[PDB]
Formats: sequence, C-alpha cells, structure tokens
Amino acid sequence: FSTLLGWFGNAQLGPIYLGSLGVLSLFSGLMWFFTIGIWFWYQAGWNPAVFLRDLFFFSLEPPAPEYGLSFAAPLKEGGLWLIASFFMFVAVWSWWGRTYLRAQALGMGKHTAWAFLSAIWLWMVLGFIRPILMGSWSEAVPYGIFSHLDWTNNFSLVHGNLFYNPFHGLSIAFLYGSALLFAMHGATILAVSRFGGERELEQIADRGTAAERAALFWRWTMGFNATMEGIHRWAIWMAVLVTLTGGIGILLSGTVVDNWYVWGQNH
Amino acid sequence: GNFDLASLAIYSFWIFLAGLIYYLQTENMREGYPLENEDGTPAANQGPFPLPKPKTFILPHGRGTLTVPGPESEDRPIALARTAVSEGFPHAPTGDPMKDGVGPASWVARRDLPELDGHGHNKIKPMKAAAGFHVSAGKNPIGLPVRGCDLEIAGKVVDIWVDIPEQMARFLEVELKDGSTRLLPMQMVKVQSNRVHVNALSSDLFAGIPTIKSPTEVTLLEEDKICGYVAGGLMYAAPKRKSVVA
Amino acid sequence: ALLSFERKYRVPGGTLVGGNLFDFWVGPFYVGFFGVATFFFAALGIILIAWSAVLQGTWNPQLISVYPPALEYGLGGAPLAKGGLWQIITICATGAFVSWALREVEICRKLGIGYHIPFAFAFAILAYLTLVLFRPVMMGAWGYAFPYGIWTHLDWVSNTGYTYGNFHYNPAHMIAISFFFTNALALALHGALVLSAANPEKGKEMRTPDHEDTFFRDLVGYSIGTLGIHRLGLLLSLSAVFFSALCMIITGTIWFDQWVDWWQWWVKLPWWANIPGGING
Amino acid sequence: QEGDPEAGAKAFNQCQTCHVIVDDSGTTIAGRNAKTGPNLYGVVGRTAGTQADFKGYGEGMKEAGAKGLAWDEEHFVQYVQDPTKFLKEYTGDAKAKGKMTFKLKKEADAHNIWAYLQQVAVRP
Ligand code: BCL
Ligand code: BCL
Ligand code: BCL
Ligand SMILES: CC[C@H]1c2cc3[nH]c4c(c3C)C(=O)[C@H](C(=O)OC)c4c3nc(cc4[nH]c(cc(n2)[C@@H]1C)c(C(C)=O)c4C)[C@@H](C)[C@@H]3CCC(=O)OC/C=C(\C)CCC[C@@H](C)CCC[C@@H](C)CCCC(C)C
Ligand code: HEM
Ligand SMILES: CCCCCCCCCCCC[N+](C)(C)[O-]
Ligand SMILES: CCCCCCCCCCCC[N+](C)(C)[O-]
Ligand SMILES: CCCCCCCCCCCC[N+](C)(C)[O-]
Ligand SMILES: CCCCCCCCCCCC[N+](C)(C)[O-]
Ligand SMILES: CCCCCCCCCCCC[N+](C)(C)[O-]
Ligand SMILES: CCCCCCCCCCCC[N+](C)(C)[O-]
Ligand SMILES: CCCCCCCCCCCC[N+](C)(C)[O-]
Ligand SMILES: CCCCCCCCCCCC[N+](C)(C)[O-]
Ligand SMILES: [Cl-]
Ligand SMILES: [Fe+2]
Ligand code: NA
Repeated sequence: FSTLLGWFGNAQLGPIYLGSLGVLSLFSGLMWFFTIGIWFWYQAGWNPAVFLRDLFFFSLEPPAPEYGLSFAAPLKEGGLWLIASFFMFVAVWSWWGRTYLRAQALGMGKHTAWAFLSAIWLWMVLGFIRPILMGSWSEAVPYGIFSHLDWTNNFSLVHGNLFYNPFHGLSIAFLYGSALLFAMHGATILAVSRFGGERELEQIADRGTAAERAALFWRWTMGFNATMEGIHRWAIWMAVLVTLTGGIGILLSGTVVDNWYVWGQNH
Repeated sequence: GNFDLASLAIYSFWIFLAGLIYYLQTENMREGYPLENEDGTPAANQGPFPLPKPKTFILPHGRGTLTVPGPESEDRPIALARTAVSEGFPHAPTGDPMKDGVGPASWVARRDLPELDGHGHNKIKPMKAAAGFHVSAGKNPIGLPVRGCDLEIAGKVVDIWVDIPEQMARFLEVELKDGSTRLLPMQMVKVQSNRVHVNALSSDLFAGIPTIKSPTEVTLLEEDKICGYVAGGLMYAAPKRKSVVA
Repeated sequence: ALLSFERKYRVPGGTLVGGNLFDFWVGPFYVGFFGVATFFFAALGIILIAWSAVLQGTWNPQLISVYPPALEYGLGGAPLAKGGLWQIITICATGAFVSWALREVEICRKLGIGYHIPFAFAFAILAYLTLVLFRPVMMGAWGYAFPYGIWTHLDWVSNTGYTYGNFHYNPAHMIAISFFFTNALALALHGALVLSAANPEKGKEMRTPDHEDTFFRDLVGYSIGTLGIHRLGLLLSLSAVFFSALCMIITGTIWFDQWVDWWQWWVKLPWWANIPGGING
Repeated sequence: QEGDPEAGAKAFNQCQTCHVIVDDSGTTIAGRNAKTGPNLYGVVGRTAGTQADFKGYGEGMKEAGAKGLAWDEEHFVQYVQDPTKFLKEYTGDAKAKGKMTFKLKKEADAHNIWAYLQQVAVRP
C-alpha cells in the first residue's frame, strides 16, 4: 500500500531526506562494495596486512571472452564481476531516479537529471553498451585501482592510439574547457562578490551592478559576454559534452573503427 | 553501397555544435541588447545574432514578474560627457563621480525592497536583532575604531549585519561622529586587532556613503548604492590614499 | 556598439602605463598600453609561424609544425630554420600571454572589481612555462619542450609519456586528474542548479536559493552556499593545473624510471614487505 | 595457415605506437617513426635484448638473451600476450620486470604477426 511508500519516503540521514529511491540506492551500493571487498579479501588470503599493502593491485576481472555474453562463468572467473555490475547498475539508476523525483518534489527544472544522464552515458558505454555490441563481457572494464588504468592504456594502443580519435579530441577540449570555464566564472563571481555577485538568482530576477561589471569585463576583454543566467547555460553544456562526445568516441572504437591512426590518415 | 559511420558522426557533431553556439549566444542577449551608439540611439548593426523570444519570470513572495528581453530599464541621468567627436573614447564625469554614481562608483536602479529568504523574512538582519547569532567568527569588531586610507579615524563599529540564510556577515555598521550610522561592505574592510581599516575610503568620504531608510533593513537598491560607492573609492579616493598600503 | 547599460562605465582611468595615451576602446575591446603590447607580440609570432610554414613549405594548418632545437644544442641558440624560430616564437608567446593578463588588470581597475581573474589566468601561464621553460632548463636542453603543431604536439605527449612506461602511474598525475574530473562534475552541477531554479516546472515561481541549498545538500550531504561553490570551482580548477605542472617538473628531473616502479616504496615497507600472499607476495 | 602475413600486417599496426620496422638500408617497411620500442627488423632469430640501437632494454629482457633466448614463433607468441609473466618464467627470476607496457590478447594475432615478420623482417 501507500503507507509503506510513505514510510520509506520519510527516510532520512540527519536533516537530509533519502526517500524510497535513496534507500534502494544505498542498499544496492553496499552490495556492490561488499562484492568487491569479499573478492579483494579473498585475493589477500584473508590477511589484513596483505590487504593493505596490495589494496591497489587487487582486481575483480570480467568473464573470459570464451563466455561471450552468457552468465555461465563461475564466481571466481567472472561470476562475481557480473554480480557487482548488476548491483552498481541499480545503485546508479536508482540515484538518477532519486534526483529526478527530488527536483520534481521541490518544483524545479530537471536540469540536474539531464546533466547526470550525460555522465551515466559514458559509464553505460564502457561497461554495458559497448561490450554487448562487441559480443563479450571480456571487453568491459575491471574493478581495480591500477587495473582499470592498465585497461585504459591497453584500450588505446589496441585501437591505434586514441589521440587520433576525433571524439576523444573533442572530449579533451571540453574537459580543459570545463576547467578554463570554472576558473573564469569562479573568479568572475569572486571579483564582484563585493557587489553581492554570488547571489546569482537575485541578479537574474533583478540585475545589479555586479552582473553588469562581470559582462563588461569580458566584453572589453574578448569582445563578447554573457548574462547571469546564460553563463550557467554555457557551463552545463561545456561539462556534459565531455562525456557525450567521448561515449560516442568509445562506442565507435572496435565496433566501427579498428585503428584510429589509419582512419585519421584517410580523413 | 555504404558509408563511414565515424566520418558521418563527426560531421553531424560540428553541425550540432554550430547550432548550439547560436542558441547559447542569442540566449545571452536577454540583457543589454539592442546595442546602442555612444549617444543613446540604437546601433542598427546588432550583429549576426538575433534577439531571443520573450520569456516571463514569475518572482516568488508575490514580487511580480519579469519579461526578457525587453525595454531597457536603466533610468537615472548619467553625469558623463563625450570626450571626442569619434566613438571609442572615454566619457569624463561632469560632476562628482563618487556622488553621481558613475564609473567604478556606479550603482543600478534595483528593486527598492530587501532580499527575502525562503520563509519570506529579510535575508539580511542586524545581529543585535538576529535570532541567536553569536560572534564566534574569531575577532569581534563591535567597539573598534574605523579609519580610512588617509589614516584618520572616521567612526567606530556599532553593529554587524549578518546574512541569516548563508549565515555570514555582509555589513559592518559604523557610527559617524555626528552620531548617525553607515553600512560598510565586509569585503571592503580589514579587521585588525585594535581597529578596522578601510582602504577604499578616505575618512572624509564616510559621510558621503548613501544611507538606508529603515534602520533595521537594507534594500537591494540601497545595497548597490553603498557597494558601488565604496568600491568607487579605490579609484577616486586615490589622491588621498597614504602610501605603505598593507 | 555599446550594451544598454555600458555608457556609465566607460569613464577614464585605470591604466598601468602611458596615462591616457592608449586609454580607449576599439569596438567592444579595450586597448590600453598592454593592448598594443599583446598585438605586437601576437603579430610577430603569427608572422614567424607563417614564415616557418614557408621554410617547411606548406600552408596546411594540420601539418605546420615548428620544432624546438635538437638536444645536441643544449640551452644555447640555434639556426632560425633549426629551432631558432621556435625559441623566438616562445618569447613572443610568453610576452603576449603576460600582456594579456596585465591588460585584464587595467580593465579590473577601471571597473572596481577584484583581481581574481588575471590571478587565475597566471596559473595557466606557469603551466605553459613549466613545459617550455622550467622543465627544459632543468633537463639541460630546449629539445625536451613540445613542438608547435596541431598533431606533432600530441605525438610529443605520447612519446614523453611512454618514455616512462604507463604515465598513469605518476602520483601527481593521478591527483591532477581527479581534480579535472571533480571540476567538470562540479561545473555540471552548478550550471544545472542555477538553471533548475530560474526555470522551474511550468507555472511555478522561480525557486529560492534555499531550495537550491536544500537540493544540493540532498546530493552531496553538505550545503556549501553560493560563495562557497564558486570558490570550490576556482579551487578545483587551479589545483588541477597546479598538480599537472608538478607531475611534469619532476618527471625526468628527479624521477627517471618507469613511474610504476615508484609504488615499490609502499609494498616494500618493513612490516609487510616480506609477508607471503597477495599480488606482490 | 598457422599464420597469415596479410592479416599480420594489419594486426602489426597497433605495435607502431612504439615499434618500427626499418631495414639496414634505412628504408621503412612499417612505422610512423616510433622509438619507444626497439626496431623489429631482423628480430626473427635474433637474441632478445640486443638490437644495436635500442638503449631502453630492461634487465629481465637482457638476462633472457644472456641465457640464450632467441626469437622464434613459440616464445614470440608467449611474450606478446604478457611480457612480464613471460620474462619471469623464462628468466627463472620472480622480480623480473618487462618494459613493454602492452598485451596482445588473441593468440591468433600473435601467429599472424609472426608470419608477417618472417615475410618482411627476416635479415637474410
Ligand atoms: C599538457 C597538455 C599538452 C596538450 C595536450 C593536448 C591533448 C591531449 C589534446 C590537445 C588538443 C588541443 N590543444 Mg594542446 N596541449 C598542450 C598545449 C597546448 C597549447 C599551448 C600554447 O600551450 C595550445 C594553444 C594547445 C591547443 C590545443 C587545441 C588546438 C586542441 C583543442 C583545444 C583545447 O583543448 O582547448 C581548451 C580551451 C578551449 C576549448 C577554449 C577555446 C581555446 C581554443 C579552442 C584554442 C585555439 C587553439 C588554436 C587552434 C591554435 C592557436 C595558435 C595560433 C593560431 C598561432 N595545446 C600541452 C603541451 N592538447 C586536443 C586536440 O584535439 O588536439 C588535436 C587534444 O586532444
Ligand atoms: C594511454 C591512455 C590513452 C587514453 C585512453 C582513453 C580511454 C580508453 C578513454 C579516455 C577518455 C578520456 N580521456 Mg584519454 N587517453 C589518453 C590521454 C589523455 C589525455 C592526455 C594529456 O594525455 C587527456 C587530457 C585525456 C582525457 C580524457 C577525457 C576527456 C576522457 C574522460 C572523460 C571523463 O573524465 O569522464 C568521467 C566520467 C565517467 C567515467 C562516468 C562514470 C561515472 C559513474 C556514472 C558514477 C560512479 C558512481 C560510483 C558508484 C561511486 C564510485 C566512487 C569512486 C570509488 C570514488 N586522455 C591516452 C592517449 N582516454 C574516456 C573517453 O573517451 O571518455 C569519454 C575513455 O574512455
Ligand atoms: C600516452 C600519454 C600518457 C600521458 C602523458 C602526459 C604528458 C607527457 C603530460 C600529461 C599531462 C596531463 N595529463 Mg596525461 N597522459 C596519459 C593519460 C591521461 C588521461 C587518461 C584518461 O588517460 C588523463 C585524464 C590525463 C590527464 C592529464 C592532465 C592532468 C595533464 C594536463 C595539464 C593541463 O591540463 O594543462 C592545462 C594548461 C595549459 C597547457 C596552459 C597553456 C595554455 C596557454 C597559457 C594559453 C593558450 C593561449 C593560446 C595560444 C591563444 C588561443 C588562440 C586565440 C584565441 C586566437 N592524462 C597517458 C597515460 N600527460 C600534462 C601535464 O601534466 O602537463 C603539465 C603533460 O605534460
Ligand atoms: C587554472 C587554469 C585554466 C585556465 C584559466 C584561464 N584561461 C584564461 C583565463 C583564465 C582564468 C583568462 O582570463 C583568459 C581569457 O581571456 O578567457 C578566455 C584565458 C585564456 N585561455 C586560453 C586558452 C587555453 N586555456 C587553457 C587552459 C586553462 N585556462 C586551464 C584549465 C588551454 C588548454 C590547452 O587547456 C587553452 C588552449 C586563451 C583562449 C585565453 C587567453 C588568450 C591569450 O593569451 O591571447 C594572447 C594572444 C593571442 C590571441 C595570440 C597568440 C599567438 C602567438 C603569439 C602564440 C601562439 C604560438 C604557440 C604558443 C601556439 C602553438 C599551438 C599548438 C600547440 C597547436
Ligand atoms: C604489437 C602486438 C607488438 C609486438 C608484436 C611487439 C613485440 C616486441 C618484441 C618481440 C620485443 C622484443 C624485442 C627484442 O628483443 O629485440 C618487444 C620489446 C619491446 N616492446 Fe613491443 N611489441 C608490440 C607493441 C608494443 C607497444 C605498443 C609498445 C609501447 C607501449 C611496446 C614497447 C616495447 C618495449 C619498451 C620493448 C623493450 C622491452 C624490454 O627491454 O623489456 N611494444 N616488443
Ligand atoms: C545520451 C544522453 C545524455 C543527455 C545529455 C543531455 C544534456 C542536456 C542538458 C540540459 C540542457 C539545458 N538547456 C536548456 C540549457 O539547453
Ligand atoms: C573495496 C575496494 C573498492 C574498489 C573500488 C574500485 C574502483 C575501480 C572502478 C573502475 C571500474 C569501473 N566500471 C564501472 C567500468 O567497472
Ligand atoms: C560550447 C563551447 C565551445 C567550445 C568549442 C571548442 C572547440 C575545440 C575544438 C578542438 C578540435 C578537436 N579536433 C580533434 C576534433 O579537431
Ligand atoms: C565576512 C565575509 C567577507 C569575506 C572575507 C573573505 C575571507 C577569506 C579570506 C581569504 C582570502 C584572502 N585573499 C585576499 C588572498 O583573497
Ligand atoms: C574564409 C577563408 C579565408 C581565410 C582567411 C583567413 C586569413 C588568416 C590566415 C592565417 C592562417 C594562415 N595559415 C596558412 C598558416 O594557416
Ligand atoms: C612585465 C611584468 C612582469 C610580471 C609578469 C606577470 C604577469 C602575471 C599577471 C597576473 C596578475 C596577478 N595579480 C593578482 C597580481 O594581479
Ligand atoms: C585558409 C585556411 C582556413 C584557416 C583555418 C584556420 C587554421 C588555424 C591554423 C593555425 C595553426 C597554427 N600552428 C602553427 C600552431 O599549427
Ligand atoms: C595518490 C598518490 C598520493 C601519494 C603521495 C605519497 C606520499 C608518500 C611519499 C613517500 C615516497 C618517497 N619516495 C621519493 C622515496 O618515493
Ligand atoms: Cl530550460
Ligand atoms: Fe555561478
Ligand atoms: Na596504497
């Protein structure tokens, strides 16, 4: 019935509300961390001193390619990995849903959900979408500190050097751009805080000298500027393009293009 | 008969990008446009970007609405006069920049009401009226003498105006010699051990600081008057600023 | 050619050099003494690049590439066609960047705002100089600097990287990265928070900054406030570039082997170095 | 069969981010001027860790050549799948480390590339 939902809907952690989707997410998030810790302790021979010295070297690898997209692999040969991915899939998606309903509850736009969705997009391509299009779980990313890095290094070399993948190049421009853009903005708002500049919502509803000086600073500098609201529209796009363009760039690696260097010499 | 899916996608992206930039640039034209001649008349040459369609903003606490883009509000005589017959040169103040409100001393005709918080109460309140705010930020300025860049005392700290919601001090209230009080922006004062130093203003410019009506609340318009004025002193109170500034 | 509120701000003063000589605009752009300075440096460099493209014989922007002197030159000069142009172009580039920053300072003065912007920009310049000046000078040769070419500089990143195995193992590189990612995540959230409040569900009033706080704390666990969030963004962004500079000024100057070997100091700690088992046992 | 030169030539592309194949005349058979790894021309039947120009050989690689390791298809295929594991076994040592930071997954490509090396990288 509704009483149960209502009961969960009032779940909290101090003054912050967790709600139904939040409880399912934290629970789902624990099982994930429990599946990886259980495998890590095993690899450490249940020895805490070994667990701490090799912490970064442990890795929960995916099923071998001979298993395709099946769920046959035994626990210690891809079984655990599959379980951990399931739980993580639910934790993330539950949290996404929580962000959508919470915005709805406070009567706000869904901008946060949309931006989050872009991050989820790259994650979905690395561990779910791409492996399925390649035909095997073995193509997915391992759960480990150093191992997922080794995975990243190998993925590039195998595909002809990702520096030649135009989408990896766009993704980078946007990553640097995000840093270039938060420095400018963060610095612009601090430079006019002496005029209440940080109160952006009020500067939008009733422009002040702080917002005008921010604009003129850049107009005189680079020839153009933005408004107190529009600046945040550049910000959200500059940041979501990082994972949008790159997800596309990885989804194209190995499925459409085998060697980016070669592809690049042709175009 | 096929095609390269990668060359297609990277081609589609740039189209999308060009389209995104157009959207973003027109979106940033809800304030300040149309452009004008240094005279005040439209420029006719507004550029390759057109103004967006009007959007209405419904202000909370029943403060009304706001539609942009629209008629440029900016209303108050600008005590500035041409310096050249050609465009692209400075406009020199005709009177007293500090008192006229131009240059780094400029302020904007904002709504003459205080900023409200979620509950509908004033966002900024004098600490000796706050709902239980104690001075634990470190050093307490209440009681200290305030001096200017001329190295002369202009008054003393009487109270602290705190921003309830964000919970931080935004103004230092200082009693001038004549007994009347003025508000000083926290970002414009340095609270020392035995005093408060204000490098943006000269002791004799403290009186010129715009005053607030209700002695318990400050409105947006009053905030711009004060801040624009205090900040303008960095440039205009320069001839009276003593060296060894630190 | 002015925004509807610009006029009252276009007063005289603020310049750091030349008094009123250059204190004027040109369209939307302010000039100032450092305005012509930037143009001077910028033009000369743009001309030396076009010249180098002639020596190289090609107008293809995808192929033009100005290379630094060959290692056999150390830190001395070099023929114009063999690195000399690279050295001159780097001077003009540093001059143009610096002038650009000083020109923002003048603009800050005239406007009565803080110096945070040119301060922040300076971090970017030090990172640039770290790759073309400090690091090369610490290693004994200009040849260690990267080349000026759209694609040749990416190859330089790749070769330098692999010179030390997988560069992912550089600890300062790991930290820089986490900052770049955390910055982008922060930027996304901030942008989305302001917008979701200014543009609520149709029919509703704009949301309050408290609604914004309420939602932000429901996501991260703590409320940071409007001033705190812009400070965090600038902080994250600057730290990223700080640690990047750091990860490179140390590579090939005090660390010479494959970066992964560095993590031995931790596996080889007294109390667990010899315990059998694990991955390194 | 048991190795395809043409498929080996294509698979060898991923190796060009670090290796090159340049004969003794100075002519490039394959490569983009990569210098991270040694020149592979003449590697077939060569003693591991001895390409005259490569100055970045590790100790494990060099001690394997000293123990008489000469490249053939058998050892070649094992090494490219995991340079470190391969060098640890062969050398006998346990803390032996390989400097090649790449792993060829498919054993088929290992044989194909080797067939490509015999076709263009054998020093007569
Ligand atoms: C330590 C980091 C490495 C490095 C690693 C990489 C990697 C990795 C990549 C790039 C990429 C790029 N790099 Mg780089 N790059 C370095 C230093 C530089 C310097 C410099 C003077 O220091 C410059 C001007 C560039 C410029 C560029 C751009 C051409 C390109 C994407 C823009 C970008 O990231 O914007 C961030 C800023 C913005 C988006 C804001 C607007 C800035 C505009 C876009 C810059 C114009 C650059 C212009 C074409 C060249 C100007 C020269 C003058 C005409 C003479 N790099 C250093 C040596 N660079 C990407 C690419 O696709 O390359 C082919 C890429 O993937
Ligand atoms: C040798 C290695 C290759 C290489 C191989 C790759 C590969 C392979 C990839 C990249 C990708 C990226 N590369 Mg690269 N890259 C190289 C060199 C570079 C250089 C450089 C100066 O050399 C730069 C600047 C970059 C930059 C980038 C970024 C633009 C991009 C990642 C976006 C991102 O951060 O998403 C961050 C966001 C996510 C990963 C989303 C997932 C997050 C999930 C949704 C949330 C988890 C919640 C969780 C439960 C809680 C866990 C908490 C933690 C335990 C703390 N690369 C070299 C040439 N690169 C990626 C790409 O294309 O991205 C688009 C990519 O796949
Ligand atoms: C195979 C290659 C190696 C590798 C090799 C290297 C090397 C080598 C370097 C990095 C560096 C970096 N790497 Mg790495 N890196 C690898 C993989 C990665 C991955 C990943 C997902 O795999 C990531 C996320 C990163 C991330 C990073 C960044 C932390 C760092 C970039 C510094 C920076 O942003 O300066 C940003 C700021 C600047 C570059 C300032 C310069 C800008 C100037 C001041 C302004 C330009 C003005 C312009 C001329 C005018 C524009 C035109 C006008 C508008 C018309 N690397 C792989 C493992 N990496 C670099 C670093 O730390 O550098 C210090 C570096 O040198
Ligand atoms: C914390 C540091 C971050 C940051 C901050 C930052 N950048 C800034 C600012 C700030 C605060 C500014 O105020 C300033 C700005 O005006 O706003 C856009 C700027 C700026 N950041 C820029 C670029 C930039 N920033 C970057 C990065 C970053 N900027 C960091 C992430 C990057 C990269 C690679 O990540 C780039 C490409 C410029 C657009 C702009 C400064 C404009 C400038 O300096 O102009 C000088 C003059 C010219 C127009 C001509 C230069 C022509 C020649 C003289 C030289 C070029 C030759 C050679 C050096 C280039 C070879 C290129 C090849 C490698 C392709
Ligand atoms: C591509 C699948 C590939 C092949 C094949 C390959 C082979 C190979 C051999 C046979 C050696 C030994 C050479 C000798 O003894 O003379 C060797 C050595 C190194 N390699 Fe390699 N290699 C391939 C790819 C790559 C890639 C992509 C890199 C760079 C990330 C790389 C690097 C190296 C290095 C370094 C060495 C020397 C190793 C040492 O001394 O331990 N290889 N490779
Ligand atoms: C693969 C799906 C990823 C979705 C990325 C969506 C980004 C949209 C972000 C909100 C855009 C807001 N707006 C109005 C300012 O443009
Ligand atoms: C208790 C150990 C905690 C291990 C945390 C491991 C984080 C590595 C994350 C990279 C794997 C990413 N993913 C989703 C693609 O699989
Ligand atoms: C909305 C922000 C506008 C940013 C525009 C950034 C352009 C940088 C382009 C880098 C060139 C990338 N590459 C490989 C595709 O050529
Ligand atoms: C009372 C609120 C007014 C804000 C005062 C700012 C205190 C932060 C001081 C550290 C920053 C110092 N500074 C000058 C180097 O930027
Ligand atoms: C509309 C296309 C005509 C382009 C006009 C641009 C002139 C600027 C040329 C500078 C770039 C020179 N080049 C070849 C070295 O790249
Ligand atoms: C020719 C002057 C030598 C100084 C070169 C330094 C340029 C960096 C300017 C950044 C401005 C920094 N700040 C906060 C002090 O104004
Ligand atoms: C006439 C071609 C149209 C011009 C397109 C613009 C290309 C930008 C070229 C600048 C490349 C400069 N360089 C040396 C750093 O590579
Ligand atoms: C995430 C990486 C941060 C780790 C910082 C490590 C600090 C411990 C440094 C001790 C290692 C000293 N050293 C030079 C001998 O290797
Ligand atoms: Cl919207
Ligand atoms: Fe903001
Ligand atoms: Na550790």
